[PDB]
Amino acid sequence: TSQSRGLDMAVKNANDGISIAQTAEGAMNETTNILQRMRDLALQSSNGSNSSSERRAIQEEVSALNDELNRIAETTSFGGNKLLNGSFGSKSFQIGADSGEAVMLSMGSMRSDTQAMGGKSYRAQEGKAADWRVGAATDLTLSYTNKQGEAREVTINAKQGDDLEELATYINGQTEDVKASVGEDGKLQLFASSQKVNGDVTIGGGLGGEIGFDAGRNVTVADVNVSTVAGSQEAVSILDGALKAVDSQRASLGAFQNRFGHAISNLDN
Amino acid sequence: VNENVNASRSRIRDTDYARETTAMTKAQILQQASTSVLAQAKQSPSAALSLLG
Amino acid sequence: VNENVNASRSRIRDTDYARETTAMTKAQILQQASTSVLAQAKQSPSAALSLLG
Amino acid sequence: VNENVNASRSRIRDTDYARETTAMTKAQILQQASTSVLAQAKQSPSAALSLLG
Amino acid sequence: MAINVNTNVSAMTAQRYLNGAADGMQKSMERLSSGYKINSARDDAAGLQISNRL
Amino acid sequence: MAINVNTNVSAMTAQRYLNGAADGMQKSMERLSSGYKINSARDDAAGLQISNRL
Amino acid sequence: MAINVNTNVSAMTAQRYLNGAADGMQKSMERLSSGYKINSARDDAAGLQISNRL
Repeated sequence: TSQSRGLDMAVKNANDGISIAQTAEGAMNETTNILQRMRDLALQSSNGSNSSSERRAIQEEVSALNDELNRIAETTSFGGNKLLNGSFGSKSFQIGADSGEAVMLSMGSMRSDTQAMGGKSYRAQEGKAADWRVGAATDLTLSYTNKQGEAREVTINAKQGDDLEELATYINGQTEDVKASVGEDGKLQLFASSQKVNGDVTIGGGLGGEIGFDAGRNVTVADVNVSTVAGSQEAVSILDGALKAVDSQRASLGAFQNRFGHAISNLDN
Repeated sequence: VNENVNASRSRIRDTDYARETTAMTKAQILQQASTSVLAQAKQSPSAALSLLG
Repeated sequence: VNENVNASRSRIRDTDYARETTAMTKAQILQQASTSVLAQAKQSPSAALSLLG
Repeated sequence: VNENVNASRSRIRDTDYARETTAMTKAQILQQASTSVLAQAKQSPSAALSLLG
Repeated sequence: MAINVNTNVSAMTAQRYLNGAADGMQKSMERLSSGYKINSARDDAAGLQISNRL
Repeated sequence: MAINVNTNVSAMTAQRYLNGAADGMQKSMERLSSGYKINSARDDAAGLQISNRL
Repeated sequence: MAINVNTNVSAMTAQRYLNGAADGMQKSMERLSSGYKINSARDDAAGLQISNRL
């Protein structure tokens, strides 16, 4: 009978864990949609048809949506306990009839200022005009480390005669870890996210030395400024990392409450 | 958020009719069982009276 | 490309009405059978009381 | 302004049929349970009468 | 076994599969209303990621 | 999933997508009568500004 | 073929070729009005330059 009471309490606690996970993911569904709309706005702003005045029109809308992301992260609560603000940390849900049979749960901080919601950015210090084409030096290497802790060597052999904008497209196609773009002055920029790149990115090679690169500026969603074409081109990559962080976190919660789906049934038999 | 919050208070506060009716049927059968056993239990002193008196 | 990627997402995310309605009517019939058997199953203690009382 | 004021008045005054029908069905089901339980409730003093009365 | 009143394990199996049927209908009702097999990572953790990317 | 009377999340989910569908129709019907995708700054802030100056 | 509602790629194909047909008539009717095949470098950049020189 003590076991029967224990399982009765266990299924109640597990159902509470499902409710907490469901509430966190429910607010998370809108968090994804705001980022997708922000990526929509960033895509439109990067167009050259938008004048200076229009780029501000996106910027106020994106800033409002960024404020909305902070609102959802902070205000989302379950019984007065904030879930997506990062103050919840890790809680162990007791789903057993005896002490020490709990299972942990973690929800990362879903603020727009979270480190996982962005990455680092490297800017070419030399602008290339519309008439610049790659010469006899094309090799460009990027040496960094993945989140798994192993060194990754990524080599691009750019094709001669391609202007800077074609070069940005080619670097994007060749490798998925980094993302290339071009700003107002024609300065190639690389974005190394915070989930697939840890540590500084060592850019080298004949093309890398000629183009030149500076220190990595750490950026997040809250730093998105679509008032400039470089900011909007960069913003597309930032929210790609943000959506990746959100989606990878959602699949962690879905597998978590799926685990309760099997657990609650198991404790029933 | 409102819907999942409503689902949560359902999971704890809202009663389950399937279990409650089964439990309160066990309650009713106990009532008939207890009334019957009580009627049969008080005949023991009556048997004692008929033994001597 | 937009049309083809839209069709691909349909095969992964979009629901099949032909499959979902059949599975839902399966669940509807399941609970009606379960409620029916549950109603007849709670009479087991009632049989016990009628055996003695 | 007339259309927008009418829309705002809608969000405050006009009723939500989707919510209200569910509310009234919940009320109908709730009282059906209440009346049913009321019928069984008054049989408790009847069990008192049938106990030894 | 024996006849008894205290336990109703047979009714417990009847109500246990009632949650199975009620849950099964609850997922289906959600899928028909929205029109999406995927409303959360519950149904497909991996399918949700690829659909969002698409 | 115990049987429920007071709370009906199945209906709450059903009507939630009913509002989503109704709003989608209200926006679409407005665009058909007027003939403009951008009838307000709600639809596209950038599109409204560029179209207004054009 | 899963008979869904949110995705209607059959109509997307129809309106994709509808736009192609709309493009087809618009250039043809413009050519009829002006009386020239090359009303723009869109049609034939080669023909536009040689016709301009001629």
